Amino acid sequence: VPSFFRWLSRKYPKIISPVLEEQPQIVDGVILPLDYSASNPNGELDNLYLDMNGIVHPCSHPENKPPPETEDEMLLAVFEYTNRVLNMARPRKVLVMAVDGVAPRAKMNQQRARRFRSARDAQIENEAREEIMRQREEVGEIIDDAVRNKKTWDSNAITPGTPFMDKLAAALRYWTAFKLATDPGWKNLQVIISDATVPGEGEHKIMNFIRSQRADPEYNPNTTHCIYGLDADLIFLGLATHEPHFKILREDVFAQDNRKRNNLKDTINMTEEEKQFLQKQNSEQPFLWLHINVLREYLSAELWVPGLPFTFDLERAIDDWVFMCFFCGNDFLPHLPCLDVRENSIDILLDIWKVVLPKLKTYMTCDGVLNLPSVETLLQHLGSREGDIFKTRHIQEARKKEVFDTDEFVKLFEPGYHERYYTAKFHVTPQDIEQLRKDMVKCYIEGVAWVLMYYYQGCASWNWFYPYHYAPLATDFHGFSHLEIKFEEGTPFLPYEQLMSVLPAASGHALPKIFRSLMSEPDSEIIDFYPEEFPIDMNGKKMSWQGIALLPFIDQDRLLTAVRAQYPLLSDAERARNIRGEPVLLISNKNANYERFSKKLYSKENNNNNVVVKFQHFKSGLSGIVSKDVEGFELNGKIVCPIQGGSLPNLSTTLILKMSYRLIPLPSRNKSIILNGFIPSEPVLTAYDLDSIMYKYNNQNYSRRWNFGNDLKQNIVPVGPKGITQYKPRTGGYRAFFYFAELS
Amino acid sequence: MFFIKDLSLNITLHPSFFGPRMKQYLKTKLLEEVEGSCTGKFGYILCVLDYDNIDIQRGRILPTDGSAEFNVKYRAVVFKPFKGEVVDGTVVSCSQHGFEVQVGPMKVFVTKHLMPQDLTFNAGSNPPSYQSSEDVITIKSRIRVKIEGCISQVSSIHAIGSIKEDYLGAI
Amino acid sequence: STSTFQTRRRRLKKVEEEENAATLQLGQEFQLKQINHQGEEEELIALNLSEARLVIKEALVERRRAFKRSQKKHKETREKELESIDVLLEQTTGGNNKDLKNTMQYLTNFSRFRDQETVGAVIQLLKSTGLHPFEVAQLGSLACDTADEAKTLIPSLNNKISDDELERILKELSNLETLY
Amino acid sequence: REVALGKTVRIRSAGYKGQLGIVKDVNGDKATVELHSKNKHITIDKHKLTYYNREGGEGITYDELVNRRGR
Amino acid sequence: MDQEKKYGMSITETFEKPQRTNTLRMKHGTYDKLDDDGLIAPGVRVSGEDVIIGKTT
Amino acid sequence: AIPKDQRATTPYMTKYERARILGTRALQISMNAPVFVDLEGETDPLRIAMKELAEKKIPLVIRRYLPDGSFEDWSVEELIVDL
RNA sequence: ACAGAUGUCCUCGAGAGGUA
Ligand SMILES: [Mg+2]
Repeated sequence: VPSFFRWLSRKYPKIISPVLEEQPQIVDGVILPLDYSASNPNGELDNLYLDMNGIVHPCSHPENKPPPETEDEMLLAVFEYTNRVLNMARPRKVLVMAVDGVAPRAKMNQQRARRFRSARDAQIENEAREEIMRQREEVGEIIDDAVRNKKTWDSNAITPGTPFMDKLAAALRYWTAFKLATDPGWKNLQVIISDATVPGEGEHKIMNFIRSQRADPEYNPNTTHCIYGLDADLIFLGLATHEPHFKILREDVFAQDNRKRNNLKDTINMTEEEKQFLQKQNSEQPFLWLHINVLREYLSAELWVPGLPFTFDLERAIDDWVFMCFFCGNDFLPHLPCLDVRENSIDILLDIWKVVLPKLKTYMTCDGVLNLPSVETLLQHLGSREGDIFKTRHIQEARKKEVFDTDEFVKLFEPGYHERYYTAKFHVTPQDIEQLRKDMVKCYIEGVAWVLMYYYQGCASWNWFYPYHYAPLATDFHGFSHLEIKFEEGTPFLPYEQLMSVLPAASGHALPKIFRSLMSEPDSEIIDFYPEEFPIDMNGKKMSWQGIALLPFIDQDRLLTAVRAQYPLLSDAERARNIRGEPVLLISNKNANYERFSKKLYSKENNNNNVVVKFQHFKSGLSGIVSKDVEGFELNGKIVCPIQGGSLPNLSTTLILKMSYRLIPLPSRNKSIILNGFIPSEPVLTAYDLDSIMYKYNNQNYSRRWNFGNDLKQNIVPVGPKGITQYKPRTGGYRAFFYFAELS
Repeated sequence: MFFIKDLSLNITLHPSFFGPRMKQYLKTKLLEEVEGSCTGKFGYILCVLDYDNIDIQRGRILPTDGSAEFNVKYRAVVFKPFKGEVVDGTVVSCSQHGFEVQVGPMKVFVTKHLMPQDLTFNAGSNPPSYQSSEDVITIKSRIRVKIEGCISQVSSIHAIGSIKEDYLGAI
Repeated sequence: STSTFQTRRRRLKKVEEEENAATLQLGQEFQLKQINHQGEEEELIALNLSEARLVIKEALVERRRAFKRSQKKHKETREKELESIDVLLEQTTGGNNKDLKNTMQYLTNFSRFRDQETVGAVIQLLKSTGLHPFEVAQLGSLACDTADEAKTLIPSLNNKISDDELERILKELSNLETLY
Repeated sequence: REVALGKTVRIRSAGYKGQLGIVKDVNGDKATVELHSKNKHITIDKHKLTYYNREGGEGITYDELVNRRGR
Repeated sequence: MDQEKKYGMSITETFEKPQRTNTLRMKHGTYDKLDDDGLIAPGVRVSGEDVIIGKTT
Repeated sequence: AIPKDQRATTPYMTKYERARILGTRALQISMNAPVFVDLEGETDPLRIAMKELAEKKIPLVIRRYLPDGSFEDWSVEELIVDL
């Protein structure tokens, strides 16, 4: 269990809810196929969004049993995992499948380092295994070369643009077509596929899709949404969507912290009994719910401030909270030295905001736009307060105490660390200290603005990068009250450009012959950007893999020249994958809009591949723009199964309709306003919980063990609309008078 | 095949409804509870007849709390999947596993080793169906199914059917 | 939920008998001569598929007039049958009762007999024999052509060997069902 | 969070004027302050009682919230 | 009376003031009355379940 | 079995019966349950129970079990309360 | 892609000395 999960469970305990996973009955050896049209015990669900990376990644190269066969085993595992998730959630309106693709230049800074660290770990473990076999062979035993050559799955090879992504995308389409054809309950379900060709990080695609579904006047505000992902920030990102009917599904990491991890050798000691018990135990994986509707009430009861010149708005209150949480920690910028734990600093930042809010005469952020003087005052107050936090952290570290090593020599607890911290990154020169401080201030402000725009109003630069490795220390951004931030739109990177900007190590061989020849040659124009020994590992507090790299950045112009030089001699078949592509929408044979789609597109009109159809959410759902498919799909045809050894029956094209889906362009800026006609959920909170969250509780102090206990006693929480009227009865009369009479 | 029985259900009425209309309260409770219940011992309680006839007895007040338990005596139509008989049903789903034949409020499943070897799965036609010589079953078709399943009555009942031997087809 | 008092050492009889097979061998609770609520010694009913549809329809209309008068005091072929059944079920039972629609549709689209006189004739014809009500219910529910087909589809019918009266009342059932 | 926690205090006014004790548990507005000579616990308002130093020194009122420190 | 027990060789209990972070399963009583050595100086008023001797293992 | 109305127990209320009815009525009034008398400014459930029992306005039935197993039902209103 | 801690009560069989 992560520290963030523990923090959110301690501060907000009721957000943890139990799940109801159906177990199909087994009679006479056979397995009863579970129904899909039956009512879901976990409440009605309409929209489900799934990050396909979060399923294809754990299935491949797992920590218990690596797939012994070829990619086929991983494909079967991800197919059964997706089937289990679909049966658990049971979407009724639209099911969304998205996998990571092209990402903006800011993401390469940390993704490249993570991939290189993983590759180095794989290389060193392979060397250790080779040494183990060499020592074992000295005794006299003989091991087949197949076992020795049976290396890992090369997790670094899973990158957008590789043929593995294309093979996975081809398999996914067949799987969803088979599911739509063979399941009568999928008649109204609509499935979209966002392959690795489509740019996005997996979650930003979901944000764009939900803002495009909210880009229609007739969109129902009462629709429920579910997003499944293992990322910790996923539960936090869904709050920014301003959708009360939201809940996050994820695996129960509380049990998985100390789950079954015994060695395979012990599985044969007791023969049938122990193996049967083990296979029964791991067959069921508990999950949990991360409802956001309840969390909105907790945030409302925790962000209240008495006395304010402006008007307290719940929608605007969450904006400052999400901006501050992103500032404290995100996967786009280096961690602030002051905010390292990222858990205990949240309350300090919140009370700083509470004490500075009366001084300010305006809100923190306005629809993603950061108020420059207000944020300047906030960071000035934090820097004034950061001294006490730094002193307490140093005292705690000293009490606890009682690969380059850089932070140890800094000795931040001693007075005068302002230049001592910067000496670990640059030379000992006075004016250079000020120059680097100003540059870091400008870069950090630009990065904060860029991440706010990306997570609120979508991508705005697509090429911005962070040209630094160490975040500025406390009392930063002293004078910056004159800069104006205005980002420029840039074209997304090509799949090959993004793949080489990820910069896999020499172990990776997903590149074609030309690119690997241009790399492996000792006299390479970009050989300086590709280390071999990788000695850039550096601790900087923390431990284990949490250390960051210090390798030099990559110049975009050199990589562009390299790709433009390698392009002309590449084969046309391989170059055919350079197309950005568009998401593909799949609908059932008996869909409400199926007749209209079959009469408009792929019909007797026989237009020259330029007719598009725009439809609203009044009929069926999934508002958007559909276009002619660019693949080989055609009416009265057949689709070849790519799984091969999967015993999957072939299907015809008359059962599944395939077309290219394009999101509706945003007319105006995506504001944060609750849509009219939204029906609030049932009132579940009590004033006691409001007081509990208003008073500062030191993790409940373990006075009565209220943190952990009858967790299952919280039961399920009702979801969906509750009551025709969207306004709670306050004073008034008639209906409110009758309610008061029946209550009192 | 449906049976008319004389079942009994115990309802623990709360003292908050100990008024002149507690009888009608028990009546509506019995309706809202017994209907749609998939009891393992009996099956489905489709409907309760003679609503204005069912009688209640003196409710015994429990020693623990003031709630009173009433032993009602109702009669209703009960459907049980049973075992060892032929029955007619209508398909509602089809897949490689089998066809989901529906008889009344039931969904009897047929596995691979149940039907004879004269059925092969294919998706060439508009409905995904098992097609072979002189056998035509589809999403909506007539089929006679013989039940030989173990039911497995655990808070709900099920059924497994067979297609072996003649007369178990469309006809 | 039970209707029969404990007897014949129910506590620890272990496996008294295997579950009901094709050759009759009824269950412990569904045995003949059930205990009547008011008295005792009540035989099991002989209810067929067509009889079930009429019985449930009669109960529905009885409850319909019941709560219709209560609220008043307080204040083609298959196509026509489906609409009438839907409009009757929309408010009579209330609640959810999803399974009621499916069984009503099954009764309507598989109604062997659609007249009170027809079902009266068929059960007055079937009461002549001493067969188990389970056997007569299946005989009157599923139409049959040959004697061997009836024996195979409906087992535990080996007591009839002559097959002359069996052919006679099979033809009677066939013409009654075609007289719908 | 609360300043009045483990700091020696002197009870003012009421029937325990001039008494010396240490506040152990504080909740809401009432503060539970133990007694040195007497083996009993008395709950009084935190504002009423003055605040002293653990080692010894001048006494101050509840203005410790502004100072956010001791002494 | 309190004592230090030498479990094994290097697993020996020590008299010191415990903290909520490094140590685990602390008592519900207060610990401010303790000193650096883990022993309360004479002349300090105590009541209830206050900790007088601070030992960790 | 129930002895019709040829009952042969005592036409009065025993002390144990009085205690049991008083306790049951007190619990029922303590929970949200209807009261069939005029509270008249009483707010203790036990006293409300005694007030209800004063004019025999308690809708409770006593089932006196014979040692063999038979039982006869006695209404509260028909039971004489002399103790 | 991802991921470093906490939940409140421990004796148990005996022995001895006493109180109503
Ligand atoms: Mg992420």
